[PDB]
Amino acid sequence: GHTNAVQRCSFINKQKQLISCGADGLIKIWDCSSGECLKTLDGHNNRLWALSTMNDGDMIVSADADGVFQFWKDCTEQEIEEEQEKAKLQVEQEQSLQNYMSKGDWTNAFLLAMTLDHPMRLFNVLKRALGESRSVIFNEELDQAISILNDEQLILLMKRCRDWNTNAKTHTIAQRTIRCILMHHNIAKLSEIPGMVKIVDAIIPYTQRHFTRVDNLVEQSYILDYALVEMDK
Amino acid sequence: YNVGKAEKDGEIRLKNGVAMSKEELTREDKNRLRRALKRKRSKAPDSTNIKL
Amino acid sequence: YQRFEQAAAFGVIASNANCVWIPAPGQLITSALEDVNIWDIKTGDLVSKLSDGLPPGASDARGAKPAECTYLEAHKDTDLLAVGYADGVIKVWDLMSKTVLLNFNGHKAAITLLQFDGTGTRLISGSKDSNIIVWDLVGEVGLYKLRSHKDSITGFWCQGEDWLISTSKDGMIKLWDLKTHQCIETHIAHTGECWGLAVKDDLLITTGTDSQVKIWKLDIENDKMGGKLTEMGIFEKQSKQRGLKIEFITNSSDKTSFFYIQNADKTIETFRIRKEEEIARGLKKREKRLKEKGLTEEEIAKSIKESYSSFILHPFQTIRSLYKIKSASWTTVSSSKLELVLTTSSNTIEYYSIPYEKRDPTSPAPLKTHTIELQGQRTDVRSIDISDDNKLLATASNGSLKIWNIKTHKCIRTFECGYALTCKFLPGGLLVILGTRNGELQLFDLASSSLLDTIEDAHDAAIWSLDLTSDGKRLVTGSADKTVKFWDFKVLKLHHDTTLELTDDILCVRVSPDDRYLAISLLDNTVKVFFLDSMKFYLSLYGHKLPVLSIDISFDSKMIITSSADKNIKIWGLDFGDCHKSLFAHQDSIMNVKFLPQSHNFFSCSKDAVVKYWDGEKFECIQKLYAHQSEVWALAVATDGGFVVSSSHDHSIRIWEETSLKAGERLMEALDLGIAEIEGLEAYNRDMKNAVLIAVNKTPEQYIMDTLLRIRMSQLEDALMVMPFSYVLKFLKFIDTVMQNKTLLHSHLPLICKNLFFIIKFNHKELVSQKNEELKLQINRVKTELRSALKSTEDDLGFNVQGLKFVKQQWNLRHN
Repeated sequence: GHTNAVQRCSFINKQKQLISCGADGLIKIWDCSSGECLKTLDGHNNRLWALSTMNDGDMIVSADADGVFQFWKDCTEQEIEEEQEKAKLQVEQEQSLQNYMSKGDWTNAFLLAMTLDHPMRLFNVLKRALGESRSVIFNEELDQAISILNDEQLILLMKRCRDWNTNAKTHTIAQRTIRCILMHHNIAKLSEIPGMVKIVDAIIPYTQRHFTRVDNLVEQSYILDYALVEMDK
Repeated sequence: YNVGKAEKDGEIRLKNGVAMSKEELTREDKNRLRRALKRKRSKAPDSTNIKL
Repeated sequence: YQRFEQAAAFGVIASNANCVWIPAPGQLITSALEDVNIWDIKTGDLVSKLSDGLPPGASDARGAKPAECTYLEAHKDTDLLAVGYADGVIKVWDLMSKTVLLNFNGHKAAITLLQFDGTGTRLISGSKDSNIIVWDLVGEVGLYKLRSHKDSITGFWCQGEDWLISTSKDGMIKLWDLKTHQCIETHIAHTGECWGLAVKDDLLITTGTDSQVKIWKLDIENDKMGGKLTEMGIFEKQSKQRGLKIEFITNSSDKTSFFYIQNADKTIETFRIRKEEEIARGLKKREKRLKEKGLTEEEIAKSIKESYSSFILHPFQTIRSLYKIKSASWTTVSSSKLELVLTTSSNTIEYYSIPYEKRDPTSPAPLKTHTIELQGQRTDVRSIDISDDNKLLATASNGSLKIWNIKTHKCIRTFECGYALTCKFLPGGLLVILGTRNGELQLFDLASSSLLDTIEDAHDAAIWSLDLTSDGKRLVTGSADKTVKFWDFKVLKLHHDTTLELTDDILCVRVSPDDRYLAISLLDNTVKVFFLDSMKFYLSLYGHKLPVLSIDISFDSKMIITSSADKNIKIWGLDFGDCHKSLFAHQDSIMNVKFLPQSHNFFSCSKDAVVKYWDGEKFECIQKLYAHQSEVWALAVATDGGFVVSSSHDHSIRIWEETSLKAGERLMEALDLGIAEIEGLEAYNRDMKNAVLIAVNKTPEQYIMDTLLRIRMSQLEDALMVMPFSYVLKFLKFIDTVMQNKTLLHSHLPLICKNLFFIIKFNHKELVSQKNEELKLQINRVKTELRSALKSTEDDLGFNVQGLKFVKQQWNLRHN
């Protein structure tokens, strides 16, 4: 797997692994049992003539022909702990989310489904939360939550509302969410965020189509005036 | 603009405008959606061993 | 023809399932494939045998292998036994009546765990399909299903109706709310699989794939939404293999608590829970040792957390057995001693006792006081035979030769031997001869119950095959050394006579009943025939892709069968060696083929666990016999042909004895029905001043509205067009009812509007005719709320578009 001549070879991790230096300047860590390159370290731009190991390779010192030293420190347990915590935190978020939906804590549920990036839940958060509002835009707590969203947090939402706006069966939820943002944020900051304008491009035509519709439905309501005035006669 | 395919690999967005994260999808829902796609795609010697 | 039927099965003490112990050492309930054993540990005899019925081979019998029981659970007070099978079926058995009471089928895979509730009225089952179902024994129905786990359910705990903790093979631990049928907490128990789970009060212990053992405290009433399970510490057990089962026991006299961790290896590691005073004493004692070492107060505190697990847990003793352990269970707890019972994978039951005093045990190792081994064999049987009198069955296995009574099914004698390969009785039934893999020929006597003679240098390799002439004086044996050696009996001892050196390994040697022919199978895919009188080459047969495995010659020495690993039974004729027919009998390698005596009908057993009985003339398989769970290594036929006996890889010896509403219209009734409720609900009101709907469990307006959505748009207008006028008036009343429900209307405002408008257009001239003043007021209200409901929508649409335009312009100015 080395592009050029391999100049140094030393074992690390007991019999398990081997580290090698090449004239290319690449350090490749291999598995002796399987003979496969597990990791490649590239901290040099010239041939490597020296390689010093300590504590079964826990400390690796490599010297460049140019005169540069890379003191590599093993940290595998460090990263592995990090992914475990991320997964652990990750798992807690769904279970916290699901119960919020069952309990009806929508204002916080908005945060969780957003962070987990769950569209159905997110769409379900706004839909039935809006229904409770029918029973300022949505409610004081959720409206404030929408205010605190950061730019990337805002990037995700109008992507969803754009898609929701396209469908007439779901545009109404999208419109109110757009209304909340425009009134709880500095529009100047919105226009500055990259990607808003292109997402905002798609929202104009569909919104106009919805506006042209519904207006027509109110027209068809005025049949009823004819019923009242005629049936009054 | 028209709704298309998922930008993120872990999402399913239909032309209805609804996006679906695979993580929140339940197993039964995932199965039917997989079958739903399929319909869309479809029309488109050793003595010891030998003895013992 | 006549039918073959499973008369009886035996040779199994404990199959691949758990063991349930009941007090009187008392009795033990163990698994034997499809049936359940009840043993008496003291006597070592089978007390009763629990079999549903429908013995394999009957016409009513099903055409597939029976499902083996996988888990046993018995409710002591109610004297009921629940048996879980590999197919996901639960059979509740009446122990006294020895009969099935209830049958539950809700699992698609093998059942992993069963658990009666404390009161014994509800049963909880976990299966490999990752579902937990709570059954109602009194109601004979599954109350509900828990479907969050993503792999096989390894273990769970439920000592109260409120909560259930479940472990699964996906490495997950989950807490369930039995009142909401939902999972409340979710934590990753281990990096890979999670196999063990035992709970004692707040204490909770789980075992993963590795030696790591985690500790969790159970604060059910935390109600913080988190930390009902909090990981406290990790302790490493000695065994590096996975821990399968963990189960607690308390001593009533001293409140002393103990548990074990059943490992996948041959070891059980017992532990003790230290008492609070010991922990308080130990905590103080460890403080001074660190303090005198000069550690800082913050260092010593961290060290205690690092060694937190050590404070509560005390390794007590390790049980070592000769075989891999399949299951274990505490039997009795007392201050004097601690006793355990276990089952191995090698078909035996072992009972252990641990005498102890205070913290540590008295003896270095546990005491094995009892075992049940006589009625089974540790290793699978490789060859079987029947005595000429058809009374004795000798089953040669690796390390032991056991002889059985076909009637009483009780092993009469046992003889230690090597890796036995082929066994067969001698005339008179008084001697048995074995061919071992080490090249040794061993001769045994039942009356002396000992070995008569052994020939260590009989062959240079395994004695793969062995036979006798009809006179019984001459022996022919095949071995992997590529030789056939002839032997004689002279008063009893064996003398070598002649050697026939062949080209390749020999896989079978069979002598014709008339002692004229001798068929020898070779590893080169051919079977070699000689004349026994002169040993002159006669015939060679070709056609098998893979080496032959069994040869038999008809009673009249005309027809010969040959079975091989290529899954084909080929029938040959000695007159010319022509292939009369080749049969694709089984799906796997066929081990043995035997002719029925005085007939050309023959048998065939293969690795696919199927025994097939064939017609030697019509070349048709008359009957399929599905009884075995694994490979059928050996097969033997009675001299009279009354029965055929088979032993399989599953340690079982089995004997076979010889015996309409149109769309839109539905909207009319659905409309009318909820209306009567509305006036009915209103009728109750002015007084103060149905069954279907209750089943629907939705409001009449909801139910009517749900119907309207269900109607397809293409047929909506016509359904609304079929609407009778007097019925139309009621639809207006329904719209009124929707209108007071503001939220429901907003959810489905557009669809309501189109239907109303079409109806008003539909019967405009009728509506004006109606002069009911109250009907004016119903009309009037419908708008002012509708107009306001509509008017809000355009305003929101208008607000969005205007600002959305404005943001567009600002960026355009900025970038242009």
